[PDB]
Amino acid sequence: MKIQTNAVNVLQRTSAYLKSGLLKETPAWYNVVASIPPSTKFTREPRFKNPSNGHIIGKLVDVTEQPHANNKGLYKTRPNSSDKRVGVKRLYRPPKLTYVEDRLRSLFYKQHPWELSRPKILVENEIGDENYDWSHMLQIGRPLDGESVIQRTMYLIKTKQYGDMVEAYDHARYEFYALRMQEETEQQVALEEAEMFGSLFGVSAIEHGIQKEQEVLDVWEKKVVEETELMAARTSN
Amino acid sequence: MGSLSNEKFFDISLVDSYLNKDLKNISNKIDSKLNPTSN
Amino acid sequence: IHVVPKLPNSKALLQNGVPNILSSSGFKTVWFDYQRYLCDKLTLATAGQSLESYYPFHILLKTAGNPLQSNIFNLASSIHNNHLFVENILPSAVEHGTNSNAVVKTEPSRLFLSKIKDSFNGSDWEVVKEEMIYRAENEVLGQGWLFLVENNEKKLFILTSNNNGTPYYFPRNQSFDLNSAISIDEFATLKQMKELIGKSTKLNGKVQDWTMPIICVNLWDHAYLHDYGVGNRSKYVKNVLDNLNWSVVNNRIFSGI
Amino acid sequence: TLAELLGRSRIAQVANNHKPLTYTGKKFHPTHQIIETKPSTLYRQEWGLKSAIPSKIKSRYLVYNDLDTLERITTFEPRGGTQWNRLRFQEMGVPIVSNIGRQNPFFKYISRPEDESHAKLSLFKEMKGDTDISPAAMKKRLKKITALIRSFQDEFKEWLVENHPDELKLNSNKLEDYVVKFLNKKLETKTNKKFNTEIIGTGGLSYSLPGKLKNSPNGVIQRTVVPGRILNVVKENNDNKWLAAIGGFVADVVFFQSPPSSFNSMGDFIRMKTFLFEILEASMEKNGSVSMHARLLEPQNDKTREFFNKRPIYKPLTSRRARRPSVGNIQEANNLLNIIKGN
Amino acid sequence: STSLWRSSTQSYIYGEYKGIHIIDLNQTLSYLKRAAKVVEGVSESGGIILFLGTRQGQKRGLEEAA
Amino acid sequence: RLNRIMFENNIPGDKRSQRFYMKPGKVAELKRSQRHRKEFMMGFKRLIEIVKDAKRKGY
Amino acid sequence: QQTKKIDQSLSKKLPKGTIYDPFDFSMGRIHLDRKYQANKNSNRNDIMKSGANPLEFYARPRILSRYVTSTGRIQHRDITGLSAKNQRRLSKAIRRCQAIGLM
Amino acid sequence: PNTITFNLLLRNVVKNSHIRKTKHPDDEVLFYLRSMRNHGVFADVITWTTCYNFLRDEVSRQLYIVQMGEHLGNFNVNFVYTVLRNGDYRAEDCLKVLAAN
Amino acid sequence: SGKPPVYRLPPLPRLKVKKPIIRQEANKCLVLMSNLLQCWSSYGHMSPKCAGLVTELKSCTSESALGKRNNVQKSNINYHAARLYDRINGKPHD
RNA sequence: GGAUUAAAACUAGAGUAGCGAAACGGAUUCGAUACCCGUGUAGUUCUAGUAGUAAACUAUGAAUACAAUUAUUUAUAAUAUA
Ligand SMILES: [Mg+2]
Ligand SMILES: [Mg+2]
Ligand SMILES: [Mg+2]
Ligand SMILES: [Mg+2]
Ligand SMILES: [Mg+2]
Ligand SMILES: [Mg+2]
Ligand SMILES: [Mg+2]
Ligand SMILES: [Mg+2]
Ligand SMILES: [Mg+2]
Ligand SMILES: [Mg+2]
Ligand SMILES: [Mg+2]
Repeated sequence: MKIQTNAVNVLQRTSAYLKSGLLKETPAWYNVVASIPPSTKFTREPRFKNPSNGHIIGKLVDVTEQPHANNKGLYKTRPNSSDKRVGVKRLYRPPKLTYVEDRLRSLFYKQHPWELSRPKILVENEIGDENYDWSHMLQIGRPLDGESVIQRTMYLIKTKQYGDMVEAYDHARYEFYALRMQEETEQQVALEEAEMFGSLFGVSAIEHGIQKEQEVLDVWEKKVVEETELMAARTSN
Repeated sequence: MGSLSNEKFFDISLVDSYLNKDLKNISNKIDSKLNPTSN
Repeated sequence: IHVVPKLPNSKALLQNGVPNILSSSGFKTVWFDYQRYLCDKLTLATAGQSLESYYPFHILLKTAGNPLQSNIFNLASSIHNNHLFVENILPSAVEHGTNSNAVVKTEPSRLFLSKIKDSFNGSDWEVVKEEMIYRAENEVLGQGWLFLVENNEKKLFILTSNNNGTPYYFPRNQSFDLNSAISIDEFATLKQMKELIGKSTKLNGKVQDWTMPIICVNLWDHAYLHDYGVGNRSKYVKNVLDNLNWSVVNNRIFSGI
Repeated sequence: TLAELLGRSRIAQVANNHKPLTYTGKKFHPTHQIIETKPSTLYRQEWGLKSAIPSKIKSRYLVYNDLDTLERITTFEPRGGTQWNRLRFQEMGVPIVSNIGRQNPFFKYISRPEDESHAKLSLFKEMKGDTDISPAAMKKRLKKITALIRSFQDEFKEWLVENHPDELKLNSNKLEDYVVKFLNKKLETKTNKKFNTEIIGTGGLSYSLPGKLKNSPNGVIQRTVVPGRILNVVKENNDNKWLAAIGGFVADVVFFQSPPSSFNSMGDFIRMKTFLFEILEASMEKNGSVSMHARLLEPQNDKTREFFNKRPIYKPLTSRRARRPSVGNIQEANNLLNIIKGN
Repeated sequence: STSLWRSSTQSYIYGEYKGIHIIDLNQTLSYLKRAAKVVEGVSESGGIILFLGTRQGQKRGLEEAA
Repeated sequence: RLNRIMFENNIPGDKRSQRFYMKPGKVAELKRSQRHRKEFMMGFKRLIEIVKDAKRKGY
Repeated sequence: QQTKKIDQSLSKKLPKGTIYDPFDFSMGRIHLDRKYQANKNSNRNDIMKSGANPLEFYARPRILSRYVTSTGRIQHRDITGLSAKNQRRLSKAIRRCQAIGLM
Repeated sequence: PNTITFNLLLRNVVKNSHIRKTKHPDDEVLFYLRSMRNHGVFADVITWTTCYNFLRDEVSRQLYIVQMGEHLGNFNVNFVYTVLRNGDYRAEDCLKVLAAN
Repeated sequence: SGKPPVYRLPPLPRLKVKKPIIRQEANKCLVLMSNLLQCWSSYGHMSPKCAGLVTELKSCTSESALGKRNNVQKSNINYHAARLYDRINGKPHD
């Protein structure tokens, strides 16, 4: 709607009241608001560089700056329509933040779908209190997820121990496999130890699932008998 | 494989090689290395 | 993050170790090394999971039922039991500061003595101590823990745990070793334990219990091997039994007021 | 700075996904990332997303696609049980055997250098990457490949004429074989290591090695017995096996030479009862599905010796003695031709 | 989400990601500092500060602040 | 099955329409009105589905 | 015992190898899949949506008959699912085929 | 009914054809493939080879076998025996063709 | 044409279902009447075999013919729509 | 200025099934110069032309430069695993 005017100008209206004499006693917020001026621009603001990738928004590459030939074999000697048209809209449209990490994340999760089955907590906790040396994927204070593989890959790329990205990704995933192997073997061995030494478990996952299946199947049973009665009745008619 | 094509349905590169003497040039080059030079 | 708690007089324990029980190096190994190892293991195990927000005791209580969560259960139990042990063997519970707290040695309370009297057919505390060491050396074939615990019947009794057991929760006491031969009475005890488990009326498969620990002693070789050596765990247990923090023990005891 | 942080934020870690939340087709592996909340945050309706999940969602797990939508709601489902399916599979503890496929993916090998298998077909596959539209998508990909190979024309010319002019002057198929090899190495060059989406290994279902034994107080375990259900009272039509529900996975169930009379008694309602199954093997398929074989266990204690019955699983191919001779007609045809002549 | 964007807030957007806009935490921090200063100023002045939140679950915070 | 075939081929309504003659303009206006009503019904179906889903998820 | 035979209308036949959840056995699953019953086999196997020109089939009554009713009427775009261009070309081809007499 | 039931019926039609004192059963065969199509049963080499037996003319049989290769892509000893039996090949002809195969 | 298009309504004064249809429960007493009369038709008037069905109908219509009434069921979609329409309609910002 | 310009009209050929101004009969009405029914002319059709008006309406003459946002469909342009 309108860029309204009175909310930001409460101070001046009250000042007019006070000077004229409408209000006898000066409000308590008067001096505070006077000392802290409100923001009163309400203007659109152009942006020139996308902060995610780093691309520059608002620059051409004129004909002089492409003296070579195009992929089709022609030399560009005159501006094209795309150049000739104005593009002010780009400056004021919020940029589309993009990361090279997303491609790797999607690739990892469509190479290992069941890794999605390992729950992930999305509530942050002091994101500014992380000190990770990504020479090693194991880090204190975070789980062993695909993000570990991604960060290891970008550490390898940044410190230039590998060339293209697939090499670093392969190395990181082959470390990930070893760590997961260790973890699962530890789980199974600890369970077998406890059962060796007499630990007793009230419920296991399989029988918990069986219980839930029974509590569903009883209702299914009653529903099927009632409906088969109904359909036999209708068929008899 | 270009002008060296042996397929039934060759392309225009073969005719280009003929009009350029490229095929004949390469052929005499290799033959001269083979029979005269014994290589 | 699970970080090792700060023990009082840490400079003293690091410089010379706990007197009459463990050397400086041995106490370093048992606490400043093993506890750090255990806590980092637990942090890496439970990172990114709901259990990261709970103390080790609550972690073991929650994870007791779940079979597959045996690593986190064992880690939490070991952390809690180790801290219990070190706390009861601390020389000074509270830092001396400007007060001469060391002038007087701790002793058991008359309430504790009466509890022993009723619990063990009116036997002497020293008799109970010798029976405790005998049981510890005869039952725990390898690593484990020794506990004097109190049940809901207001009577103390002795509990031996293999590897990493918990006095609190009875199906995970790990009291019996099934690797070797077993007896008819023990098999019946396991059977009745199983039946009591089956009586549970919740999907979590949990059974109520209130067996609380009054005294805890670690039998892991990480504590005794360096100083006492192989086969001397009996002497090590004897020594720790005679030297204890009876202020802590009495505080663990339930007063009722 | 701020964008750099957002890249590592937990919200960004979830890969972009818009696959249907309510899906009725065949399901073989998880399709969404499970998002959970601690009890403390659930009490306050905080899950880490943009919006606060309503109060009636009493479960600590969910899945979602969009943080916000035009309808001012978060597209989510208070679900997530594939974790339980994976944990049940771990309980079953039957490692996945790499049938046919060798060289377990989770391990690096030096066998790849031994790459001699009809590479031309694989290269054709790789060229035809945009398999969607034959006249448009594969056509434009083919045009790109054509431009690249036109560019690479000349080097092959010199390389062939230098290496094997004999094949040229004898016009042999070694020429096309050499084309294949040349383009093979040109595909081993840079910008070709490529990214493969194909399901590698178990896909995270389980990280297990075949060979380790399960130890129990009653001795080392020899057979794994787990509960299950029978879905269809009658075996699959045209097939000799039933289908059973075992720990979240449908398994192909074989019978011990006789279906129990419980099947005839219960009819189509057999799903009500629970049975015991022994998992013979677990294997994978290219579609990412897990195919597991089970055998039903009917207790024969105090029962008949199952006499007056046939053998259903028995190979008649126990004739390696017959295999020893050729039996390929290569020489039998010669002998029979001699007979035709009269000898 | 982008589909509900009010163009009058174009100055507070750092970008768009995962189909939703991302506010600029720097501007957020500045405005928050100013708001904190003004609320503190009224606190010294002895005025009346009213915190109003109707969405579910905000009662605890509102009561504690008040 | 016969009834379903004629209903889906709109044979009855077509027969009713062809009994009398209608001007092309009236035909066009009727066509537009019917199309609008069908479009609106589909949209209403979608909105009601959204409402049911939101109720199911607690909104 | 009681009634012992039932139809397939309300008994979910789980495919082999597919992962399942307890809810799949409920009566709700049957309602859900009958509600979301979408014929994606047609999507996979339809020649027109593949990309081929519908007008190229004007001499294939067998192919064209799969986009007409029993009586010969042409299905609306809401039913056929084809793009506007594809639908117009397909109807054009069909009507032509009718003119020539092959269909 | 399974595939076996249907193919068993075919054998009956084969008996009728072998002792043909009635109308040609080709329409009965067609009716039965319609029936099994309605039932949704999946065909098998046995059903196919039965049809091969039904076939009469050489170019037809040729098309049958080539179509087989296109779609079913699997042969068997039963089918090669069937073609050898049905082609009226001489003894040496059968010998030669099977040796080549 | 990847997927079917989505159709949007204009701003509407209200979202309302005129007559909501409810999943009414079948009534076994009328079912009994129907099956008894069908049995008479099938096996002759006053079929001796269906005397049991006659007795069941006797019992279910001894008192009020309809049977018994516990509650009358109708939907709440109108309420939920009235509550969520403004939120889900996706109108342009005011 | 110029050209095109729906119905209805008009001048010549052919054509005339169905529909239908008028006209004559049914019915309905107190009456019914109508609404309903029957027989049906001129028209409606094609070919030559004449005339240039309609709620010929988006009741909105044309062109150029600009201004904030959402949804869908359209063509073409690729990140690149797609
Ligand atoms: Mg221009
Ligand atoms: Mg003019
Ligand atoms: Mg007109
Ligand atoms: Mg005339
Ligand atoms: Mg008239
Ligand atoms: Mg004119
Ligand atoms: Mg006029
Ligand atoms: Mg006018
Ligand atoms: Mg108009
Ligand atoms: Mg105009
Ligand atoms: Mg103009």
